[PDB]
Amino acid sequence: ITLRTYIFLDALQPQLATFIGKTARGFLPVPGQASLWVEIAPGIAINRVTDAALKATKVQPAVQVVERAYGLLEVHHFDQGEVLAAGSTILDKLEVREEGRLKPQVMTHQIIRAVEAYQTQIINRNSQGMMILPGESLFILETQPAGYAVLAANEAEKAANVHLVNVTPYGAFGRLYLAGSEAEIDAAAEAAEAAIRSVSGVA
Amino acid sequence: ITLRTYIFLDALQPQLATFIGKTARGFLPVPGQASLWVEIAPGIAINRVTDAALKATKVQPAVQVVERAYGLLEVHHFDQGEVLAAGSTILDKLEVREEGRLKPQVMTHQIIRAVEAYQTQIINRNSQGMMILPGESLFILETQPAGYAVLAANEAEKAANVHLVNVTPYGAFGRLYLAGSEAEIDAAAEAAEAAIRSVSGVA
Amino acid sequence: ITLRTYIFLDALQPQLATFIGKTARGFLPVPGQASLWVEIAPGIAINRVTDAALKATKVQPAVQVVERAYGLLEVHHFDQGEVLAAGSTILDKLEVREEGRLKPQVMTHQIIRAVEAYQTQIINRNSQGMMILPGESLFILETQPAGYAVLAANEAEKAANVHLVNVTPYGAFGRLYLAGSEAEIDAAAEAAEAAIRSVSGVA
Amino acid sequence: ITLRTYIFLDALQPQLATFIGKTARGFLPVPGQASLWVEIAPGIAINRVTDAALKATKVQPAVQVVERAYGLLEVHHFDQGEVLAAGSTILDKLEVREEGRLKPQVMTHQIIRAVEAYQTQIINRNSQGMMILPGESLFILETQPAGYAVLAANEAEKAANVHLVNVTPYGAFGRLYLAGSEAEIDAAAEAAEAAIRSVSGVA
Amino acid sequence: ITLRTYIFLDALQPQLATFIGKTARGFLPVPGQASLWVEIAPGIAINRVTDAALKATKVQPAVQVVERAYGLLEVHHFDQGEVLAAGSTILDKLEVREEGRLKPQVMTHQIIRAVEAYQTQIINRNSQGMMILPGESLFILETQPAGYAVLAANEAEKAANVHLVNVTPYGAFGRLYLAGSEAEIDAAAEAAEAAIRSVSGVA
Amino acid sequence: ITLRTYIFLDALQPQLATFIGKTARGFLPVPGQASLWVEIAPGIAINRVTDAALKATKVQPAVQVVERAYGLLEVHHFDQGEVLAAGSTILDKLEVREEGRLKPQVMTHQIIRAVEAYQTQIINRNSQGMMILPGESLFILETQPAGYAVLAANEAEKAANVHLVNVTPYGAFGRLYLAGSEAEIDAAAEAAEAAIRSVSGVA
Amino acid sequence: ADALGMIEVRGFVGMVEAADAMVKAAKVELIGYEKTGGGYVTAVVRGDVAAVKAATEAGQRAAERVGEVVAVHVIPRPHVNVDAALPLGRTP
Amino acid sequence: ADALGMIEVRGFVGMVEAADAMVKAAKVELIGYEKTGGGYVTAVVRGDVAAVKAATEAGQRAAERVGEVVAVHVIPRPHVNVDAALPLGRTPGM
Amino acid sequence: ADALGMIEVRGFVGMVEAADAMVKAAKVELIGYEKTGGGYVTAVVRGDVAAVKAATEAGQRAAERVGEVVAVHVIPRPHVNVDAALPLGRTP
Amino acid sequence: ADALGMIEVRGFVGMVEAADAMVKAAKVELIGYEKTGGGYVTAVVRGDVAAVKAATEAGQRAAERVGEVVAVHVIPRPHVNVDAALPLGRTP
Amino acid sequence: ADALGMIEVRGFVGMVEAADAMVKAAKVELIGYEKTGGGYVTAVVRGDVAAVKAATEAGQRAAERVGEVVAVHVIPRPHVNVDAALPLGRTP
Repeated sequence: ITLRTYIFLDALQPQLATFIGKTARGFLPVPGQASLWVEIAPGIAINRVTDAALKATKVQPAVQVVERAYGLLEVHHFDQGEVLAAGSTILDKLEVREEGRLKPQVMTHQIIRAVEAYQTQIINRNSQGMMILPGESLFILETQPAGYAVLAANEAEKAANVHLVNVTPYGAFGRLYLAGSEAEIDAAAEAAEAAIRSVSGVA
Repeated sequence: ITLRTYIFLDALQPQLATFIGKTARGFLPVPGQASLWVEIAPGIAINRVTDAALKATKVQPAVQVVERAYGLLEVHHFDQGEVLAAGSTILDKLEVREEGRLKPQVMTHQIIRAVEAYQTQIINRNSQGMMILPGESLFILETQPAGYAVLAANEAEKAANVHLVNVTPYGAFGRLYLAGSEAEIDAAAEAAEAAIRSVSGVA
Repeated sequence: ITLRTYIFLDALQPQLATFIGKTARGFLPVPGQASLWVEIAPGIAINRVTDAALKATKVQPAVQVVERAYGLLEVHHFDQGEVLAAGSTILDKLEVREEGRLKPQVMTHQIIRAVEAYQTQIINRNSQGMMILPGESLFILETQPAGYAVLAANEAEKAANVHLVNVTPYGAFGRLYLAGSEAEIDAAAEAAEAAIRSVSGVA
Repeated sequence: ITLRTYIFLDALQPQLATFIGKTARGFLPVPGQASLWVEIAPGIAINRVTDAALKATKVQPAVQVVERAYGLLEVHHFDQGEVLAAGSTILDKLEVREEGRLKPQVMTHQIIRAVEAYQTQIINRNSQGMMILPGESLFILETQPAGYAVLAANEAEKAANVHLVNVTPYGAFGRLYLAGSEAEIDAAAEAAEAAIRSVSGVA
Repeated sequence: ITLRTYIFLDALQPQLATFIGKTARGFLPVPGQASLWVEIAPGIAINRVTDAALKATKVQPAVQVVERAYGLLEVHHFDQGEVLAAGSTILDKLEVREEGRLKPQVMTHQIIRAVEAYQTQIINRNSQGMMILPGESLFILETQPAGYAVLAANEAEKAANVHLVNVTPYGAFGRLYLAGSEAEIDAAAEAAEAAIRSVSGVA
Repeated sequence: ITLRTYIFLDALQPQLATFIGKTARGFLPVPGQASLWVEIAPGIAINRVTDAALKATKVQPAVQVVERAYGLLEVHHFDQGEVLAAGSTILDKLEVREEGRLKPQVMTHQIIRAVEAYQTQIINRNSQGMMILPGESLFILETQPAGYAVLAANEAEKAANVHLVNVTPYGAFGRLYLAGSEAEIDAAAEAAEAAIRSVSGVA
Repeated sequence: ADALGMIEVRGFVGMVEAADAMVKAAKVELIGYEKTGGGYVTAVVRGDVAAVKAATEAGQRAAERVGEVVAVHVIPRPHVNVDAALPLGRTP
Repeated sequence: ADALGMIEVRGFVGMVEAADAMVKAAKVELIGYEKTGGGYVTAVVRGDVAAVKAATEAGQRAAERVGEVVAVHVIPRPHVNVDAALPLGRTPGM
Repeated sequence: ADALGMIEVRGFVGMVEAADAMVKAAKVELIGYEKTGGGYVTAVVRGDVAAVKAATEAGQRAAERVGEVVAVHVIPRPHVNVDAALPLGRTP
Repeated sequence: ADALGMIEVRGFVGMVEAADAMVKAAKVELIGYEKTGGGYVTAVVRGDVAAVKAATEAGQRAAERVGEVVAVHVIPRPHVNVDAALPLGRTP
Repeated sequence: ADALGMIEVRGFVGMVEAADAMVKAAKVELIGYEKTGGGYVTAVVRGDVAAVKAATEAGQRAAERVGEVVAVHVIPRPHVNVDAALPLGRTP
């Protein structure tokens, strides 16, 4: 089977576990733990991968879905060691080390300032998370593949005083929205975009 | 037809305009506009209540919801002048003096400080406004009839930078749920009770 | 506040645990774990009722549905003593005891042998448990109050090889739909009744 | 089972079959087919009425919804003669006859000339029949109990080429909403009112 | 960023705002105005595009979503001129002239007469617009990309006496269904297919 | 027009017509009939093709939708002859012989035994069919195109005592899940994986 | 006042397939057939103006596949005298 | 609204035979004629779209035997605002 | 006055199809038509500039199929004197 | 709000002929002019966006034939804060 | 106090689009304009510290397109004394 993402999440920041969980219908994570992230197609190979993880470890899975296209796997647990153990089986099931993952591409990231009172209420039609208050500012990102976004969403709020909008590790591309007062957004995006580049992988 | 509630908000606050807009299925509202909401019973009369109001003025029709028995139609427009004309157009046509409306009565009030992570998974997952994050405080207030909830939230949210997790003033009794830190929640719960306490009407 | 149902299950059977996951919106339960479900009215105390249980014990909130009057919250924990603590704390919370629960009475019972094709199409189309396949027998039973319904499923699947078509313990009266061959469904109605007949409480 | 409403339609008209077909989830009806629909209480007992009848005849089941109190059952078959067998058999199962039904009563009827555009945004957004276009007239009629609404819709479409916006004969009071020009809606509204007068029963 | 659609709708025919609106969960347009339509991948650049319009003009948007694939932009207003200013600004942000749009393709256009009573109910499962009465006729159209279709749907009713089925500015492809008596369908579809090629663009 | 799948289903095994139909919103099938399956792109020709069948035969369709991607056609009837008559017309609409369909691809076929209690309850989030009890076993298959799966899904249960989980004859890929005790899965998968290769087709 | 559609084939089979295809393509009434002898056979349909025109064109495509199609014609609003004297179904 | 069919002819004689053959063809109403000078004349018919379609082709084939036919056109739904100002037999008011 | 827009077509039909397509495309008022003799007739629409400029483009594109179109033009602001003497509706 | 067109010319005469050409080109209101010292002056017009867009690019092409035309720009909706503090003919 | 953002352009037109773009790009107040003579004109905006910095850069990028932009500067927290003696909108 082929490989797309391999993301190792350290210790999630609080407001993620909400949007992560309130969107999820599986073993919801909580703030302060650890979770793991690897993307593969078809969303059945995941289902086999989840066992090799679950049987060989003490973890708990939140994302196992096929609402977008094929499904994607994350498992969560408090002890970093156990998660790192869960990953260790998954790649070895595939017989590939970490650096075989695809280098991410950074498709569209731009910052939008003082959004008009209209556009706020309409974005929230996708109310997966928070709402863009009328007339603050917004940061939006696209990456290939899709799984990489949840990492970015983590390092953002972890690095600035931001309200989290909506996340897409699902789809053919990974798209992200962030909201809050102006100066923070630059501090978030500047940190976010930097999180994706520093990852090591193959073209 | 019995007119239950008719409370005019001086100016719809920044969050509610999104929150009201995040769930409505008609003409979306905008921030800063003054808005009057009228609650009446039976639900079959709402089609006539708005049709009289919509045909008489240039106001915008946002929501027309058919509940178990009663029907509510609320209109909003930035022009403060329309409120006196349209209200008299609706209120003088459907058996009601301003004081003739039902006076709201606070059914239940409870504040649960510092929600634990487990509650964060359960709390906002059934909400479409802002996400309830783990560790924050939540003060829950209810108004009877349901339409009266907007006066509770808009009065609280105006006075403090709090977060609106969910608000549904459709049904028999309206729910208003606000989230934030202890101090910001402290004054709001005080401001919410006094604002509900001064509401003129009947029983 | 009137305490309707509070039943701690010694061990949730293998089949029913899945049905909770097909319907839960929080932390999914797991097979073999003991679980207590507490339903009370009015529903506004449930956010506080769970907050009393979660802060006092290690229970997990699986399902919390806000109905017109009553509220249902379900707890699960592997330590039978730990589940009882949240239950003992919850039951003692309203200064109540064991006898405060609603006494069970068999509401409605009907055995329809050999489900017809016309009924088969409608049956599982309104169900989230196992699908009723054409030709199998279906027994539909109702319990009052609804919270006591969990004993019905746990009694059948452990004591008999039946198939659970649907079970919904939120609302006014609980619906229990089990499907299978003629013989296995026969014993369960006895096994479901004896647990329903022995359920202690008041009226 | 208390037999609330039972009116058998001689032959489903061309338009309604779509509206019934756009919402049914069972054995679908077709245009020109004869149909008998029986509404009884309690709604939990309806599962036996269809299940016994389906085992006795070749009729087709379009909709069977069990609510908190009322029950609705619809049968379809090209042969008009077959309908009398199951219905007389069904009434003989609930120990009832033709005169035992409840007589329908026309609750409210109102024609609002020139429907406004703002309501059309709210009107058709909550409707599953034809879309309400601006300028046409809309006739809304209500019957108590709800089941008698099916006679209203079948009456309107036959006499004029009018449009069925929504029809729900499940609930307390049935809604029949027809659209067209002012004159065409006028005659249609006339046909609906007389239907309440000819329904034999009690009050 | 790349461009797919650039269609400027002159003065919409009435019935669109319905299917437009029933599809829309934003600032619904109304019939007799002008509106704009822009679909681009990725559906985030749209969100930035929406400002340049909303900041520089007096408009109103209904569609901004990614329920289908990547996102879609529509803004609407009565005055042709004001909208035309919004569109021209959008491309200037992209730095592309008109002729950068892709030529439309006319893949499958066929006319279907006297649909069998069955197929009517099934299309109406897609109850996005009106219902194909049993035995009228139906037209089917395909174009790539998707945005071009609403042009056809407009130019359709604009040229014949038709009932509107369902339209796709959503998806990877633009698909069209129309309903009504025979001679109109021949007159409507013949107008649409001819409308599509006349667009100027690059392959 | 192009060709992808061509499946002629002989006489369906019981439990499918439930899951086939209860998943479907069309003319639900029943166990013991025959059905046909043909995939073509684009998913509008499906809509036209379905008539050519219905006009020239006595059949009935369950699947005619575009909720997933492009649409797919199945029609059902008890008499084997009528379906084989319908099939010959569909391909003849294309002026394409029998043997033009693509040979299938077999991407991922692996068997999983005694799944951990977690992974069971989460699969049922996709509750299209039966549930994988905690610690039974699971079979997962991928084939291209998607329509072939019900062929595979049939040949399985027809040959062993297995429970059907979830099916995708829709989409760009066909994925299948099965549930039951161990030896049956080995006996089922042995037939299923073998079911796909025996099909004859074009590169 | 109903329209009129006709199909004339030199083969009894051709007429049948021609007849069936029409009533399958539009709301048309098939009245009957007048066999003019010599293998020539004529199918007659009446109905709406457009439906016939669509039905007729749809019958020819079906009949041309299996028979010597001879003539296909459509009459929108025939005279009263025609229906009164000819076996065209709309006779009092 | 009622459909619209039009035949224009450089010659009064053509327009009549065009008019006659039309009303005899389908259920349409001949409402009048418009003289644009230069010998150009236009006949006007209203009725069902399907009827107009068949009538229009029946006039052209019938007028082409006589005088030169300038234009032959068919309008299913003419806009409401048109019927108010132009002399097309369906001008509202009384 | 409001802006202006005209099409003239040696052929009474071309004016109509043009006059139709213009009204359907924008919010303009069709005032009438002026016959100059010799088969030339001219349609006149009035309203906002953007409306006319869009209507006329649709009309010319619609008349080109069936007419010998002579001229197509748009006046955004006619001097007060014109409307007073020439008959373009907006004449006090 | 009421949109905006502007033309800034180093020299008086150019500004006038530009203005005169504008108000004659479409339906716009000439509200005044601004003298910025150093010879720079600017004409200001308000109206609907279709006129000004057609008006400005009509005035520029006529003033550029006289003097040094500095700039030409159009705002389809000045933020209400602009119309309030600046002399653009719409201060409340 | 509130921060301070200023834009100085050698063309009255340049200032307006520069001004308008700012108040459209951030929560800013446009106080007025101070004309130093010689065609040089300066737009003044005040508000939060960051809002200006995003607004100004949006004006510069917008003004450089149609005018001789001269200077762009931002003052985060000006002295109490400055607002008392200069006409910068925040005078007591």
